[PDB]
Amino acid sequence: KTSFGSLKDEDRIFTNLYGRHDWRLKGAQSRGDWYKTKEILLKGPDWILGEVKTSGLRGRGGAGFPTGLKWSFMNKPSDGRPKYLVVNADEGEPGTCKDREIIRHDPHKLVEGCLVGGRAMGARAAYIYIRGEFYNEASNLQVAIREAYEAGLIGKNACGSGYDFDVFVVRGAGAYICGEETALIESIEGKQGKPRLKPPFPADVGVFGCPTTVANVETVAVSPTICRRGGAWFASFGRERNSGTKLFNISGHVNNPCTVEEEMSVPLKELIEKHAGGVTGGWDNLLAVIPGGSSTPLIPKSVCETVLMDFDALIQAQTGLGTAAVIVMDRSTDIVKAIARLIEFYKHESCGQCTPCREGVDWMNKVMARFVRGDARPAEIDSLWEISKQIEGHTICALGDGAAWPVQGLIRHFRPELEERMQRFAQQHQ
Amino acid sequence: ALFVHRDTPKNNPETPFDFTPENYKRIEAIVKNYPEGHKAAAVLPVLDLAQRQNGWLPISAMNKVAEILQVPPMRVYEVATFYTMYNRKPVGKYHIQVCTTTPCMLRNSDSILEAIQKKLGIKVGETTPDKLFTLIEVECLGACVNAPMVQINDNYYEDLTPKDIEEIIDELKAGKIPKPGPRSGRFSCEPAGGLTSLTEPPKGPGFGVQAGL
Amino acid sequence: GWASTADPLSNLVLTFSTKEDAIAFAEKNGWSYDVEERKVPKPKSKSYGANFSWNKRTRVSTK
Ligand SMILES: NC(=O)C1=CN([C@@H]2O[C@H](COP(=O)(O)OP(=O)(O)OC[C@H]3O[C@@H](n4cnc5c(N)ncnc54)[C@H](O)[C@@H]3O)[C@@H](O)[C@H]2O)C=CC1
Ligand SMILES: Cc1cc2nc3c(=O)[nH]c(=O)nc-3n(C[C@H](O)[C@H](O)[C@H](O)COP(=O)(O)O)c2cc1C
Ligand code: SF4
Ligand code: FES
Repeated sequence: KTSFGSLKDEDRIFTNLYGRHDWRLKGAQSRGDWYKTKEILLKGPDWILGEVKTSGLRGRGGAGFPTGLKWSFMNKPSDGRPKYLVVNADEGEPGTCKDREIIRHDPHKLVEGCLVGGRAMGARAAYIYIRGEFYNEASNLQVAIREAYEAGLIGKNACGSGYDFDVFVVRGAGAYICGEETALIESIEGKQGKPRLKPPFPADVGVFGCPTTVANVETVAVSPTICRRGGAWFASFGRERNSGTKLFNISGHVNNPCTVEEEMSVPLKELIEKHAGGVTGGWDNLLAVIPGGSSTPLIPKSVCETVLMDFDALIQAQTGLGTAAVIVMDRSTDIVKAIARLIEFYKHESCGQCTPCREGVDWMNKVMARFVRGDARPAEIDSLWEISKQIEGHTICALGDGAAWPVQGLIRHFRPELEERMQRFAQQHQ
Repeated sequence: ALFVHRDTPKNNPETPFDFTPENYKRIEAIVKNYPEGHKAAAVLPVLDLAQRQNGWLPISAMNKVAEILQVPPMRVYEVATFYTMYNRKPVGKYHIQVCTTTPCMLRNSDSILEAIQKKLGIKVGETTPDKLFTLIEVECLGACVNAPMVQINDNYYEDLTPKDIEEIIDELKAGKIPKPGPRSGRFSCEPAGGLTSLTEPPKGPGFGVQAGL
Repeated sequence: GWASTADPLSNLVLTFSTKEDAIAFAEKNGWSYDVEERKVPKPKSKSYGANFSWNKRTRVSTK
């Protein structure tokens, strides 16, 4: 196919996304959930991983790793230790609230995804790490898990298969760095949420020292629909190596911010003008677009017109898809203040274990505050770029890269505004 | 905003504190939830339970959590200081947290803040004289498509106007609990100007399952 | 109360590449010598995964 977008309503995986049906077991089973799951559990982990590999499903957390290879990293014999599948539901990334809607409205899809993923790698039990502030969503998930346990779907002889399974929920304590998989693994174990170094990878040494596979909410909940509908159906959408459907959160200076399921290769402008109502003041009132939240650099209107919102095309556009969160800023926005607020958010949310992030994020916060006040020199700006090059690639986890990227994008795409601001401050105050 | 404890008369290790027996049963359920030999993994939830017994964490729940779980108290100190959910100071009965990250700052959360100062007469991090409300500024709470937004205790109030949050304050002053949902024309996350998708009925079970399942 | 001394050899430090030339130089000038062998540290076996064991005491308490 050449023109993408405009996903059909019958091909949308996440039905009852807006909460227009019942979220309990009766509403879940009347929409197509928990159908022939016993055959899925009986056909074998190799068959399940083959169906995942045929679909071409990639990591929806924000890194875009192939889910088939990562899930096949556990296809090894047991060594006297159990195996665990952990579903990441921290949701600390600004601009992204799709997994909150998935948990609050369709929890049984997530539970069936946990069971299918646990059988797919021989996991003894599943843990779900939810945010501390998501008390009502955690309570809804607990109600759904209790109704699944009481109906014999999971527990002893789960879904009439002979392979037992347990699903747990562990509530967080309000930390963004706990969204990282190794910091999440450490936070489950009662330690502080500080990430580990890889190697050892979590597939070898994870939670409690046992083998552990950490996966996003939507890349887990899609898997029952992958195993039921088929590999070719899920691989038909989008370009090659970018297959599937994605939940896009459009927010910012838009008339109707929302969360919408769409095909992968939908253009940005078409998606905004169709599923969100367009930018206030017209499309020509657009100034900047953040494509996937705080972990990717912004792009201007000159490139946003003809860009494709998948991994490869946005990587070619010197940015990243990330969590697919379209933040929109129009021409009436002080984007220096927006990047300063983003860097201050990173300053307030940083685990501080490894020193380059721990010092350079506060350094960037001070430099951005001086830039907002305009008390800066032009020769400082390139130095700031060099500071980013001392953070990107020298950190334990990827929060340092996610801190260096928005400043690099802001400099690269809006240097004349920064020079104008500092020249204006120098002309006025001196 | 301090990470060192000083021995105050209100907050001392000799302050009386204990779990209720129902809280002890919940603590034992949380302990049984985890594998044997790793009871320290129950440090994070059980201490949370202690907050739900008090609303704030003195330095007696830290030592108590260390006593039941047989962990050193300094690990409990590290856990309670690393995370921002634990109130290590006595907060009010209603804990207002306003989000001011970029997707919420773009949709004018500053008007909501200025309404809070102009209504209650306290600064950020300042308490009311009757210890009923405490206003703090927080990061993103995962309600970005419903910006602007605040949270109170465990409830979310999204798509707020200054008049709406003032009315929320007066309704809380009457003692009634508000409705934790978006206050605009939308319900949870749908577009306000009609539904873009999901208007067709769901297709039910058995829709296009692969052969040989 | 300055440090008044009487030894002229109190600040004599000589550097040799290995032991045998030092012994030869010490016996060449008739100086009776005490020789101490070098103490090479043992090559340890450092594992980062040992802090995250499952059935061992090497589980760290904090990081
Ligand atoms: N979803 C969200 O809320 C947020 C997402 N992100 C995104 O998260 C990403 C950073 O996270 P990571 O998962 O660490 O990125 P990536 O560098 O690590 O790796 C992707 C996945 O592949 C696995 N992997 C790669 N090579 C492996 C190997 N040889 N053996 C075993 N496993 C291997 C990793 O364990 C990981 O689960 C960024 O792309 C960032 O944009 C960032 C912030 C928030
Ligand atoms: C600082 C940081 C925060 C992250 N936060 C989340 C998160 O909140 N939710 C999530 O699913 N992934 C988050 N990730 C990505 C995870 O490392 C990992 O990609 C995810 O748990 C599973 O990835 P997958 O989609 O390939 O299975 C974060 C990564 C980093 C570096
Ligand atoms: S980059 Fe920052 S958040 Fe990540 S491990 Fe280092 S100090 Fe912690
Ligand atoms: S930016 Fe405010 S809820 Fe996410």
